[PDB]
Amino acid sequence: KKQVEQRLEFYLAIQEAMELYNKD
Amino acid sequence: EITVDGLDANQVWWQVKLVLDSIDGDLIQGIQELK
Amino acid sequence: EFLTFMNNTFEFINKITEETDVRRNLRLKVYSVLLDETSDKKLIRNIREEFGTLLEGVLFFINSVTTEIKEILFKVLGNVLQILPVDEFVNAVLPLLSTSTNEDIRYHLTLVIGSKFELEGSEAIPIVNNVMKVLLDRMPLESKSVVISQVILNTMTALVSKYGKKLEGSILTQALTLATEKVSSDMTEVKISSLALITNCVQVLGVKSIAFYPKIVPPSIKLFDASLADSSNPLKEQLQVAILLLFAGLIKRIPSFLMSNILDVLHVIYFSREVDSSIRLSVISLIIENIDLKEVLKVLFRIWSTEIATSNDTVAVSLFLSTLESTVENIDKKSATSQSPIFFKLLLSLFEFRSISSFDNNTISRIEASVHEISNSYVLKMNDKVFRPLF
Amino acid sequence: QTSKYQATSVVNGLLSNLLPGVPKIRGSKAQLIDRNLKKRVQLQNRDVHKIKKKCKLVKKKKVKKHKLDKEQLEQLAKHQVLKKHQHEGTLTDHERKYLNKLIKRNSQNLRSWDLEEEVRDELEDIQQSILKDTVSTAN
RNA sequence: CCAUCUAUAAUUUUGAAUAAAAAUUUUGCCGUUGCUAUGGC
Repeated sequence: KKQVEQRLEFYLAIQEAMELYNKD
Repeated sequence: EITVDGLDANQVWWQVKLVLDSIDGDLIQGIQELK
Repeated sequence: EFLTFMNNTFEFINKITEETDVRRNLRLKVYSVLLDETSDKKLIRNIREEFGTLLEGVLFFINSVTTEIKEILFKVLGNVLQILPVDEFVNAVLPLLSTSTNEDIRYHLTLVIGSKFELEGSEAIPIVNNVMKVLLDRMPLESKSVVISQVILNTMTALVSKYGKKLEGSILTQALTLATEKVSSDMTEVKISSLALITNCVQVLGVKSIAFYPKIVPPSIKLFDASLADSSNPLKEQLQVAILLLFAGLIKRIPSFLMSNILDVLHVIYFSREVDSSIRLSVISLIIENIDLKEVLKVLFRIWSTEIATSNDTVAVSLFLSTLESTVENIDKKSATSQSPIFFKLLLSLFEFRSISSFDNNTISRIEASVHEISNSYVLKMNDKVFRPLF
Repeated sequence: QTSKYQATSVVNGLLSNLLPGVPKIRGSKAQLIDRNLKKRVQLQNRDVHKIKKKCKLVKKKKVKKHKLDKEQLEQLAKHQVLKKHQHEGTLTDHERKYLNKLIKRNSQNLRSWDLEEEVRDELEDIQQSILKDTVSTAN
């Protein structure tokens, strides 16, 4: 059964500018 | 308008060449109507 | 305690504004009033006025905010911007720019105006003329603030880039006049944005920008010389690219007029140390395919003797070789014969490069190798009559 | 920081417009000479025209999708303006024409289920014959 | 392929020093164990 288990496993732009200004 | 201020002789000619080439076609058509 | 309630409070405002039915959605209710002809005009004006206060209110918090609550305010902001159409959003916000007294809010407001036009079409042409006029009128006022001064220029650059030709001619000419004055601004950011606006404006106007030609190229060349001296400038790379892309823009739009000042263009390309070689080599290929090869060959001799020969810069020498080999492989048979005395005069200088070169043996051998292959190409593609005296 | 970001964004915008394939902003000297010379031919062979087409298409889809959203959304609100106007008897001349068209549209469709007049001629006669014998009522 | 010429690395002079400068010439991945060696896939 363990062998079968291994087989089973094997098969906004403004947002960025807005945050940067707050850092300054 | 043909801009002459601060432009060398060659640049002025290019403005003339574009204007005169375009105006020629209409002018040739105009003389044909009269002739 | 206090902060947790605010986190919940903006979640509460987000829930109502969220566009998760005609009666439920705030956006659809707004459209119905606008579409409904019988709706009183005064009622419409209230909708515009209320939104402006609403938009300013959310921006005030975002400006003065907490990571999770910062995200939520943007969720609220995203819902707010979509409440009403572009037609009314411009009418309700552009007046607010002058009204707003905070530099941060004005900076926020300019960005959102640009974003609304990112996904619009030709239906917004009459609107954009109104927007451009307001931005032009404010530009003298925000000369004090660098960030707002630069952002307004960037938004104008985008608006001119997108359906710029369709815009009325007066704004385009007025925009170009504005940029040329601001190229002299001491702030490097204003120089970069001003150069970008000139490139797009010159692209739209084409030959009609020739009246401004004395105010674009001669100042730009002088700007480049100052750029080399100030190597400590944190934006040196962006500035040098901006000057280069300006020439690339007008090399494609006004080749004949730039034909006279082509020597200074090549001076910028070779000695622009900060710019990557790929950028410099690409803008070179524009010169060959757009500007007459006869003048390039004539200029290539003067630039070599004056600057490149004594430069002792590997990138400058390699770029010079790339130009020369491109011209000879593209120059016409008639053109090659006419300019034969100039090229051979250049060739003799190249053969003598070993005497004055400070490089090691391998480089000079490699440089001479390329000099000989281009010479054979150029000596071929001629006739006996022209070559016999030269030999 | 924003000053740096805003400056880079503008310059990167120009690079795409004018020099598409060129990348964006973010040893022995003899070797350096050769690499630049090799870069010349490689850049010359790049299919820049293909790159412009991809940028055009991705932008076109976004605009087209957004345009449909406005067209789809305004149709909803247009219908609700009709709903309130007809209820309150505020029906305009244009509004009264759209509804009249719907009467024609719906009535036209129901004609298909109504069937042709010719078949009703024979069907009616058959119906009478079946009815008369079943219902009787002669007595 | 060989030779040559470069590149990389080491000793040395001015040098507090950086610096230039002549000059010369154990694993694909994951552990444990030392300051090296061997356990799993």
